[PDB]
Amino acid sequence: NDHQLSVAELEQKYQTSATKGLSASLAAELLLRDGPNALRPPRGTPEYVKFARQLAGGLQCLMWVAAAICLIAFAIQASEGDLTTDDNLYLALALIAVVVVTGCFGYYQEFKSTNIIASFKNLVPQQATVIRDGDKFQINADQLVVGDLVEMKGGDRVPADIRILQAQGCKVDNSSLTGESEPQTRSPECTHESPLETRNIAFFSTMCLEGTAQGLVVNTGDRTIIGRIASLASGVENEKTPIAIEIEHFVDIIAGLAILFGATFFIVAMCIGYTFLRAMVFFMAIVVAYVPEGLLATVTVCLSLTAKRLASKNCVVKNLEAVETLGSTSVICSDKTGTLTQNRMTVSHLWFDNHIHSADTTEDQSGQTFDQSSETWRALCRVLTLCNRAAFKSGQDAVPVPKRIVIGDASETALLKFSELTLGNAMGYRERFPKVCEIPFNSTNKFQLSIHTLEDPRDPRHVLVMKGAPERVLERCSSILIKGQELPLDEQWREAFQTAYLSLGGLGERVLGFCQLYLSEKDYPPGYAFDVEAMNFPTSGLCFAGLVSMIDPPRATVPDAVLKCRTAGIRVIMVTGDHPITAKAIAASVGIISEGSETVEDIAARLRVPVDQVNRKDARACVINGMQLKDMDPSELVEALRTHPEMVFARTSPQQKLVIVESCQRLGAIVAVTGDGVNDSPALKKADIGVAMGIAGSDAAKNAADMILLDDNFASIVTGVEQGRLIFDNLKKSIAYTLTKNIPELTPYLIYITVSVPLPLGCITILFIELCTDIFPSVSLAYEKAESDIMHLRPRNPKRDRLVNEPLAAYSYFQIGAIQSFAGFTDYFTAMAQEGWFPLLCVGLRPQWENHHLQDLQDSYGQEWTFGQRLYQQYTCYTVFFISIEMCQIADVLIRKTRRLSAFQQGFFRNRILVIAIVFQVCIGCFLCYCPGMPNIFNFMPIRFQWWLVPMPFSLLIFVYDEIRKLGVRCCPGSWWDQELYY
Amino acid sequence: NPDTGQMLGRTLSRWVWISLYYVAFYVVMSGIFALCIYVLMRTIDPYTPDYQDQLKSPGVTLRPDVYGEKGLDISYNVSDSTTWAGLAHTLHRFLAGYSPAAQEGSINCTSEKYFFQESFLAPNHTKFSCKFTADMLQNCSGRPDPTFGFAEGKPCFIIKMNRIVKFLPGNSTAPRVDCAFLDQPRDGPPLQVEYFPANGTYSLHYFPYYGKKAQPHYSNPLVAAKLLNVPRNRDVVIVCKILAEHVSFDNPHDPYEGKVEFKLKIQK
Ligand SMILES: CCCCCCCC/C=C\CCCCCCCC(=O)OC[C@H](COP(=O)(O)OCC[N+](C)(C)C)OC(=O)CCCCCCC/C=C\CCCCCCCC
Ligand SMILES: CCCCCCCC/C=C\CCCCCCCC(=O)OC[C@H](COP(=O)(O)OCC[N+](C)(C)C)OC(=O)CCCCCCC/C=C\CCCCCCCC
Ligand SMILES: CCCCCCCC/C=C\CCCCCCCC(=O)O[C@H](COC(=O)CCCCCCC/C=C/CCCCCCCC)COP(=O)(O)OCC[N+](C)(C)C
Ligand SMILES: CC(C)CCC[C@@H](C)[C@H]1CC[C@H]2[C@@H]3CC=C4C[C@@H](O)CC[C@]4(C)[C@H]3CC[C@]12C
Ligand SMILES: CNCc1ccc(OCc2cc(Cl)ccc2OCc2ccccc2)cc1
Ligand SMILES: *[C@@H]1O[C@H](CO)[C@@H](O)[C@H](O)[C@H]1NC(C)=O
Ligand SMILES: *[C@@H]1O[C@H](CO)[C@@H](O)[C@H](O)[C@H]1NC(C)=O
Ligand SMILES: *[C@@H]1O[C@H](CO)[C@@H](O)[C@H](O)[C@H]1NC(C)=O
Ligand SMILES: [Mg+2]
Repeated sequence: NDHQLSVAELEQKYQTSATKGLSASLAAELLLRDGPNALRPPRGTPEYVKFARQLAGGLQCLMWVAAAICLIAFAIQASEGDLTTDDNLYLALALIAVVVVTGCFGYYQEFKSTNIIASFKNLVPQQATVIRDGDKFQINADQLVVGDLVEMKGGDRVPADIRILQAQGCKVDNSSLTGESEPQTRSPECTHESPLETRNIAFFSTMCLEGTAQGLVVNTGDRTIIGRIASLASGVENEKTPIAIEIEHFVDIIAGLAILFGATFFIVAMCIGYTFLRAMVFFMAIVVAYVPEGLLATVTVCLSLTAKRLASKNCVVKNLEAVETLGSTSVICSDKTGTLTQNRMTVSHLWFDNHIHSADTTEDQSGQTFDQSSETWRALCRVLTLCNRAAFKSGQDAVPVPKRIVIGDASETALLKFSELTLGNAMGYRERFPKVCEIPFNSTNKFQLSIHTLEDPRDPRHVLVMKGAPERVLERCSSILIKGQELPLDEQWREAFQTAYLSLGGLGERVLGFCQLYLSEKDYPPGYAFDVEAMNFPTSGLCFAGLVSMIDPPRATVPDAVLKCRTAGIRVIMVTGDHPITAKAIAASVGIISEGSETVEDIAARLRVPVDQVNRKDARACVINGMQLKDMDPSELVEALRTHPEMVFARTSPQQKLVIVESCQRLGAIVAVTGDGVNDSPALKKADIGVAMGIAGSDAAKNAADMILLDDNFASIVTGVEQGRLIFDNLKKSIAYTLTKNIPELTPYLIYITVSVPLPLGCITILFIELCTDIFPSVSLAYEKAESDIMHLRPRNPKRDRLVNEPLAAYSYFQIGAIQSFAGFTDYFTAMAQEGWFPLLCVGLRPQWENHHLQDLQDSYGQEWTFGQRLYQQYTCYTVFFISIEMCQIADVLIRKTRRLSAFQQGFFRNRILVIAIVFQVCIGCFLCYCPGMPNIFNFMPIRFQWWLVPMPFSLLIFVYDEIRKLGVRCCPGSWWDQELYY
Repeated sequence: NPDTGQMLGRTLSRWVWISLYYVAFYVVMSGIFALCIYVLMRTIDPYTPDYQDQLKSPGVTLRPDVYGEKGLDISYNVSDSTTWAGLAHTLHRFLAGYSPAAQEGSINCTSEKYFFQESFLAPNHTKFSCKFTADMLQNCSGRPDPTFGFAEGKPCFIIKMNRIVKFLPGNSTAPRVDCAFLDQPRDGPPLQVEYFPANGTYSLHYFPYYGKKAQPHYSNPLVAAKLLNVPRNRDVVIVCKILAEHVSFDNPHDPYEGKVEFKLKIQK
């Protein structure tokens, strides 16, 4: 394209001038023809649309349907003949209010997260230098058009996609756009065929680090590379979260059970002489009854508590559903530059005394240092400190050395920070050796030189320090400083040097050679006139000091975080735009490639055979570059992914990152993506959960992400995985607890319709159970500790391991809720008989009992009752059934603390929140029972003490039965009992 | 999910074992529930209820009981006999259970005092109940007037108190029925009533009630209120209260506790 074309071939497509630029009129016409040089802002979404999205979801839709059914049944009953139909209105209002309040809470969570994240986004106007009809003036960046001749210098952001016409030592920072970590040279010569790998193209939004450059604007606005990436990210659709899928599966289970029960009892009501309309109303009532009211609030509160715990560790989720995806994650596709690494060149290895040392590269310097007690080291440190022009910006003392801002090149910055960390007071050491001559780095010499004076006044010798490319230095330096002695080069030092240089290069590191040469007093006395244009000073026969290599090193917590993720069964794949050698070296450093793992190239090198001769099954590690990936079909990509457990993708475009994520998801995996730059925004959007760095992350990446690491701490991924697994287990427990009580709320109504006993439980007291007494105990189960080493387990199978499954539903409903129903009916019949109504008289009593025209109905003793007195007795039955359910739910919350361990093992009082929730539940029950006015406000009665005691043996039975079940599970793993009775 | 080999994700043999487990579980739970009910009924006293929390004051009912849409509403036409034929039939059917043939199981009662019985000295291990016969209602007994005064415009209303085991209304004087206009006619005079038995009292020897097992022949004492100055072609509200020391009629949530309130309209 524009980079493969010549200056003659160009300068006519855009009607411009390589020397004079564009005419002003033509620039105006082009600024009309195309848009301003900027990216269109995202369409966004109105705040009311964002709020309305919170009202959707599987559980919300089930509740909306239930409310609609309530209203339709109300219409039928009111249109036929029926009074006392306020229960339908109460249920519909409760459902709608829960949905709306939960939506408001989720909207508040999203608003808070968005504000916290956007507080890190600032705004600065952008201006550019342009040349038109020979003039040169500073114009706004969005005013530029295609064909504009522009000027760039060090420290200025590149204003558009530019084909470089002339350059003088120009280097750019492409780390956000590509994966490249080192500064890249821009030259006016084409060096590749892809525009993303050629040195004659500068990219919009990148930073010019040093030097000057001129060129023509060849792409603008959304047609730039970053604009194309943004457009690609816009076309990626965000799929539903694993937790949302689990909730939808749970809704399917609930709907199936509701329909089955409703149809069965519709048939029963037909068989016992009800009309079709009444039986249909009964079916609708049962279907609505199976829909839990407070479960949505409980789930939302649990997710919010997990989000609060994560935010305590500077890990912010943009939506509540994202707090579980890491727990479900089986594959992590991680970006390298800026995500696994610090995106900052740092001294890593030093070769002196015929040995390769290792420097501390951690940003907090909490690492392993090297031996700094050698004469060769004390000379090498002096050389690298003196032969350096970099300088810190003033006013930096409390800022740590790695994060301090310095003025100079990346290599000189790394050398200066290394001097400050190892020697200390590099500025003082440099000023104590005054400089009398200096030669800057140039493309021909490929070295930098300077002559200084020694600190001690006794010594008049001038020290010469030289820094440059390793071979361009070793061509000089006939002597070498070994163990504090100046040895000559006997073809053995020249091969040790070559081996060290090749090893450092193969470690993906940039190497510099250092040397010194003290000047004799006779030949160069003090006051000697050193001339840079005469080369009077000696430039050969120096004393080689050592090699220093630099790399963009991993963040401090990254290697241990990767190790923990792999221990948790999670596959970690590096996907980077950087070069394969650096990518492989970093992958080995951070544990993505294990010690001893080899690629096919490594196996071939060891076995002295061609690559195709080896077996790809023997190679655990694999490195695939973007060019190989482009010629790879999905079948072969899947084959490579399955064949090589430790995988590195290098030279990977944003589209190719998207393709890799899509392939991993197509294999059935739940995929997490961690990235920082614009090049991983599409992959971040496509991932099941996108994680972006907060400090290092670009705006596009943070917008695409679901989770933001504010402090750029990668171990927060491990924290997220642990919290996700814990919240999955605890949500399972909380849901089982919530579902248990639905059966004792429904069975009294079924008995009321079919057997015609006086109503044992009212709609108001059911609402109190659902929304006031059990929400706090259900939420308190979110504080349960893990029952095993949750971080040594494999990720759950998404197809088989469901949040709510058949054993959980069947146990919670038809064993525990059945016991609770029996307790409730025992208390019901006790309270009825002790007040004069025997059970057999209760059977079939409903029409007379509810008849407003009967004011002397006889009880079992022949006593005559008014309707009001019978109604107060009915409220007493409501209260005893309520208290039975509450007493059994205390034991239920006790047994839901664990799924396998005993309550004695886990601890009864370890969950202080659970203990407080139990106390609060009992207190609210007592308040409802014995507050004055309750019989006529909420229809709760001041029941006698013995009706508190009746359900207690049933609660004890619940606890004992669950303990025996879990003991059977623990003692007989793999048995029929474990397969059928464990949830 | 359904398949020949593994039906609903479970083999046929496994379905047998899981169904057997659930059957055993429900049989055990039903047995526990039946045991609890058996223990309850073994601890229940057959003659006296354990508690009377909702029966602190007796309800009051009225015959003939005709309801509108908010309570009792009686409306007929002295000219048109078919309007009160149903009312007089209701009164006749209610008083059928107070004939001497229906009262053969009770004994004569004259003490005018609490019939406290601490032993089972009646036949078949019961306690004595005292007779109440229709002729105690004099003109409102259905003879010699089979219309109960509805034809003449002075209808009889039978007022009966709900019976409560061992309840005592108070022995300083017999409990008494008092009927009056709820809101007195600003033009007409106050309600004039003639009561049968005289003074509208329930004799104290009908109390206490010992329940249906001890007194299977018990009959609630009755008071007949003959209303004598009801205006014609006009809605009136009548309230009949029970006057006794232990009977209260101030319950805002039960309008039948201690009193009965009906609407009355007599057309000419
Ligand atoms: C309808 C219900 C009404 C009543 C609701 C609660 C009212 C207030 C009652 C209690 C508040 C907390 C009192 C704490 C006192 C004990 C002192 C303590 O030592 O505790 C401090 C806790 C420490 O944590 P930990 O050691 O327990 O964690 C261990 C488990 N690990 C590490 C795995 C997470 O600090 C924390 O937990 C964070 C702060 C406390 C949060 C837990 C309390 C529950 C709050 C909200 C949930 C209820 C929502 C209400 C209904 C909403 C419907 C939409
Ligand atoms: C999925 C499987 C569900 C199974 C549910 C349970 C099925 C069996 C339940 C009831 C059927 C009858 C069997 C139980 C009979 C009760 C036990 C018993 O032998 O008692 C003895 C009494 C007779 O004594 P008496 O009065 O002559 O003595 C008077 C003594 N003196 C005079 C001193 C007071 O016999 C009686 O009361 C008979 C009256 C008992 C029945 C009352 C009405 C029950 C209706 C509905 C309750 C259902 C609850 C279901 C909860 C779980 C749902 C999942
Ligand atoms: C875990 C922390 C627990 C902290 C303590 C809980 C709060 C305690 C505060 C107040 C309770 C006492 C004051 C209210 C009762 C007197 C009002 C009244 O009048 O009740 C009277 C009955 O009283 C009694 O039988 C004696 C008192 C017993 C009260 C029940 C016990 C409540 C305690 C529950 C805690 C259970 C804990 C163990 C299980 C859970 C373990 C985790 C009702 O009169 P009646 O039915 O005869 O009238 C009927 C006539 N009619 C209807 C016209 C009014
Ligand atoms: C017969 C009455 C008492 C009810 C049935 C009792 C139930 C709970 C008992 C009796 C027979 C038992 C089964 C006997 C056979 C098998 C198959 C074996 O591979 C695992 C145990 C298992 C699955 C048992 C499960 C529990 C069981 C079904
Ligand atoms: C967790 N679910 C709570 C829950 C449990 C049980 C239940 O029973 C139905 C029911 C009970 C009572 Cl007391 C009164 C009225 C009732 O239905 C009225 C009705 C409602 C919808 C359609 C048609 C009719 C209802 C909700
Ligand atoms: C019924 O009462 C009305 C007055 O409300 C009267 O006109 C009519 O004659 C009475 N009935 C008969 C059939 O006499
Ligand atoms: C009951 O006593 C009354 C009044 O003495 C009497 O008229 C009546 O005959 C007695 N009952 C009998 C024996 O039928
Ligand atoms: C009841 O009938 C008697 C005669 O049998 C009579 O003296 C008395 O006045 C009548 N009372 C009324 C109001 O009918
Ligand atoms: Mg990056």
